[PDB]
Amino acid sequence: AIISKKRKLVADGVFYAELNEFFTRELAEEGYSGVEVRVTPTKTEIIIRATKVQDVVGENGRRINELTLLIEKRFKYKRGTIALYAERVHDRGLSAVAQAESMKFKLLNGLAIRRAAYGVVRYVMESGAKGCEVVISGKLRAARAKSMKFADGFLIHSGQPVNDFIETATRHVLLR
Amino acid sequence: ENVWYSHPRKFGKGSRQCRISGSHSGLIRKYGLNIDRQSFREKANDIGFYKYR
Amino acid sequence: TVPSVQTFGKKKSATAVAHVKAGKGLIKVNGSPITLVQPEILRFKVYEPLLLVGLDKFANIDIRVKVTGGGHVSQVYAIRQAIAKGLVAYHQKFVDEQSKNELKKAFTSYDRTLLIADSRRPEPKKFGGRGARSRFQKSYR
Amino acid sequence: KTYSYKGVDLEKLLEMPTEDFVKLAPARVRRKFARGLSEKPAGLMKKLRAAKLSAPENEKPAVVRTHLRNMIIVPEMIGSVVGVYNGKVFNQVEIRPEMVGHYLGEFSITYTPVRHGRA
Amino acid sequence: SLVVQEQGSFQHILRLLNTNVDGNINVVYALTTIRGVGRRYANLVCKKADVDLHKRAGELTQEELERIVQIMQNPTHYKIPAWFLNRQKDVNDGKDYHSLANNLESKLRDDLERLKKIRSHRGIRHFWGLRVRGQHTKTTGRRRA
Amino acid sequence: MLIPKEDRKKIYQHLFQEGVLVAKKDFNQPKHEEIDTKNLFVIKALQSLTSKGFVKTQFSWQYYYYTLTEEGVVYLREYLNLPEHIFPATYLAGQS
Amino acid sequence: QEVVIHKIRINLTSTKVKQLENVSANIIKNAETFKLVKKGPVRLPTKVLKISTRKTPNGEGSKTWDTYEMRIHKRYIDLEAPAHIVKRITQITIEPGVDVEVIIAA
RNA sequence: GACGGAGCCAGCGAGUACAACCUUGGCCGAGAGGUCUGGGUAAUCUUGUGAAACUCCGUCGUGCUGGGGAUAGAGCAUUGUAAUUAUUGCUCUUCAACGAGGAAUUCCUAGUAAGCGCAAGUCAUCAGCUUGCGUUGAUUACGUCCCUGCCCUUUGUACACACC
RNA sequence: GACGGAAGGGCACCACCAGGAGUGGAGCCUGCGGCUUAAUUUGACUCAACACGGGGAAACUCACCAGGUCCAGACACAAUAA
Ligand SMILES: [Mg+2]
Ligand SMILES: [Mg+2]
Ligand SMILES: [Mg+2]
Ligand SMILES: [Mg+2]
Ligand SMILES: [Mg+2]
Ligand SMILES: [Mg+2]
Ligand SMILES: [Mg+2]
Ligand SMILES: [Mg+2]
Ligand SMILES: [Mg+2]
Ligand SMILES: [Mg+2]
Repeated sequence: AIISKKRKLVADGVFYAELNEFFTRELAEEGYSGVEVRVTPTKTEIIIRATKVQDVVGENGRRINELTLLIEKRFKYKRGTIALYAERVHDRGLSAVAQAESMKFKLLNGLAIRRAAYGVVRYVMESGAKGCEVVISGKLRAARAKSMKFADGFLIHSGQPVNDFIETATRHVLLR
Repeated sequence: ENVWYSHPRKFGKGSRQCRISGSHSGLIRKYGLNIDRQSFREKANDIGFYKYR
Repeated sequence: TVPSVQTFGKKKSATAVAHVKAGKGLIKVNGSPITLVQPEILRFKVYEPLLLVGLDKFANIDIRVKVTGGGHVSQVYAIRQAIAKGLVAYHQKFVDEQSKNELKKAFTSYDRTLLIADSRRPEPKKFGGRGARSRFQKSYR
Repeated sequence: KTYSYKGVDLEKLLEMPTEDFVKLAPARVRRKFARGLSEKPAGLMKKLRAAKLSAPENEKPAVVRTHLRNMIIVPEMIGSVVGVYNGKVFNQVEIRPEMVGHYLGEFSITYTPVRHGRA
Repeated sequence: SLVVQEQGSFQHILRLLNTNVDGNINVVYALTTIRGVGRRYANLVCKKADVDLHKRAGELTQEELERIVQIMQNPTHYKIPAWFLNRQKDVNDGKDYHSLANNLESKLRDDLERLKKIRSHRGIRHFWGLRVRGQHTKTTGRRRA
Repeated sequence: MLIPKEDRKKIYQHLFQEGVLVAKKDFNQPKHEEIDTKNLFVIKALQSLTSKGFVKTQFSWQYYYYTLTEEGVVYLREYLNLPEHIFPATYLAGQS
Repeated sequence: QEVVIHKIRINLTSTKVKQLENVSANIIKNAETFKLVKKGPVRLPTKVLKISTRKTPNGEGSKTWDTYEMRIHKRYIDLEAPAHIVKRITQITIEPGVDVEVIIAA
């Protein structure tokens, strides 16, 4: 890059954000959770988290390779300098993004909203965390739009007991 | 193809352009981000800026 | 070489640093005497510790103060503080505990910082107001 | 009373080189002249010349309509019917003295200049 | 510094360059009362003349006054270039002039007339009675004529 | 959109070689990276290709994310004739 | 076989402090084991990257400001050490977040 | 107080690549700003940001007067393909309203109020703006519910679009 | 529950006392509203609109007005068609 250290770091952050956004857009059915960017002077490593690993892979190594190629194209990288590693989250019922995606999928298939929310909460409980809440805003098969709360256990709201101890995901569902 | 379709778009709002939506209003160019404010708000925690003070 | 004590002085953000040595009778601000400092009125503020302790307690001293930051008044205050602190440090090192006590007593008939560094540091200027506490101007209608 | 443009008299400037005029002009005008010359007023001057030619010589030429309010005239024009664009309307302007080196936009007032109050 | 008391020699209130010059203002600042004459340039003129500034208005002997007047009216010869005088470059002669008293206003009037004749924006504004140099009349200029 | 045919062919060839296409929503601009053509045309071509299946599309951060399915690849090959066993990068070559 | 002393600066850059600390510790350990001349991990003025932004996406409402900040940690090390082996050393051990940069000069 | 000199002291920043940044030092110009050079893609160089306000020696001296600098002219640069409807800047001249502000009402209880700058955001060029620093640093409370709200408790409601 | 020109008990310098500092006065500056205009694009109207939309816009911006181009109408099927 040759650019200033601070600026470089900022750029890296931006790139990470971009990558995350891309993954959210593309890997819906592939069940995406989170990304990490590890940089060694010769090789750039990206560790992707998902629930349906085979899909992410493709066939032998179809989709991951294409994603790598895309990445290379986007931010100008020579073929081979970048790499991808798709790996499981050991507890799927802790990463908020994954939960959100699941909820979205449940919604798009044609399920009742309330029931879906309850199912998600149950799943979270089974996974094992100190409580969770679901907020569903908008139309609940009505012309007038409302808010929902699906709470179990107990929550925190203020402090550094927020960060690390909490995971927050906002995901919007488009419908008829 | 036209050699009459574009005049100079060198600065101000031309080259000084968004890197998310394609807007022009509210462009934080600090540290060469080129992100819109609103978008930045919902993303800055991933880029690495926080609410410390 | 003769042992010598380093001290400092703080006010707002102004930093003085005094170097107290054994010598003839030096008292110096940057490269000048205390007979100058700057504002002519506040010459007594920096001179005050000397007046308090006794000028004879300087007949074997060398003092040099490097001062950076603040404005002018703050700088002066810092210098004064450093000088006081320098003296006390010297006493701690070379002289006697009773002497130190005496010095402290002399100072604490005022306690304009001198031996103890000041608190009271700038408060951050918040949004929706020109000042730290000062809010903007409510218009209504 | 006749006219002096910038020291140099009326008659000599109706057919006079541009560079000399630039030299004997305000600094802004000089700067303008310096910055861009080739394919910048396209062929406005040419058009003006053509108009002059087509006229009976004793009469003022046919109206040449320009969107250029930005244009500063050179003394090779003068007595030329330049219709200046005011967003919608073409304004007729005739030049004799030193409006030379002055922007054509100054003589076509853009906003319709007020009625207001009636009190 | 002057210990000199001075007897009845200085006559206050002087009629110089038609416009009345008042008493005991500090030479430079006595000259400023005349239109076209302004502070710094008055001072410069005084310096050129070689009269000490720390003197009274009535103090000035006639010769000195004459010299000052000469300096004012014919400025170019006494080492006063361009970044100096009133009508630099000018539109009528090519030479620069330091216009004074009852000249500058006349020049301005002439300019206005010319603008009116040639229907320029500034001229139009002047005719109207409106603000010219980049001002928003949403608030500006409610004093009227 | 009507693209000069040779240019279109070139674009297609490039795509086949890659298995990946970018071109941002930066319209009007002189030239795209890698492929030496005007971007708008390229984008239109890509969209056309997508319309019947074939390619994938994401609009994220104004980038466009073009990758082909195997059927799509086959179709592309047919369009540009090209003999058997010429590979994009979907067919694995390296080691990771 | 080379054996030539470089006199080299190594700069680190990190948004995360803990990772940086770990890296520094690792470097110190390496220095200890190979017995090399060093200047002990030198801190810098940490650049705080402040982006002052109105929280409101529309503007209609009260004047609320948020300064989204990123404190960036530098921390550098100076090594007066040999060649190939030193190079090998100054490549291994990577924590997620921290960036290691080794310059040149012989 | 203003106007001259001359003392001299700050903290946040921010700043170059696949472009045209912050700019030092030496000569031009009386300013702005040019110009050959280098330093600096960062605790290093700009920058100790030698910042103002202040500090000392003067000059002026109760005067809409050297207080005020709006409005006007005219000219020299700069940014930009493009400055007219002064972009801004600098030199000039032009010197109005304005003698501490009615009823009204905002803000503030200690490094705070105010004065004073600076940097950043916007930015090609422009700050009277915001956002953050830092200099200078007071006066008066440490309380009450009278006005303006708020909190709970009781109370009365012919009010729940809930006293609008 | 709200509300009370109800009662107790507490609070607050967007409440007041004891005081600052002013604005409201003057000119300018910017933003409104109102009028005008081809257009003066708009959204805000008690704090919780009015130096607010990061809104210090010469083109850009951009929305407005006057004009002039351009297809960025995928794809499907019909017709045209060397
Ligand atoms: Mg709690
Ligand atoms: Mg708390
Ligand atoms: Mg003055
Ligand atoms: Mg003043
Ligand atoms: Mg400093
Ligand atoms: Mg006066
Ligand atoms: Mg402007
Ligand atoms: Mg009622
Ligand atoms: Mg409130
Ligand atoms: Mg603004």
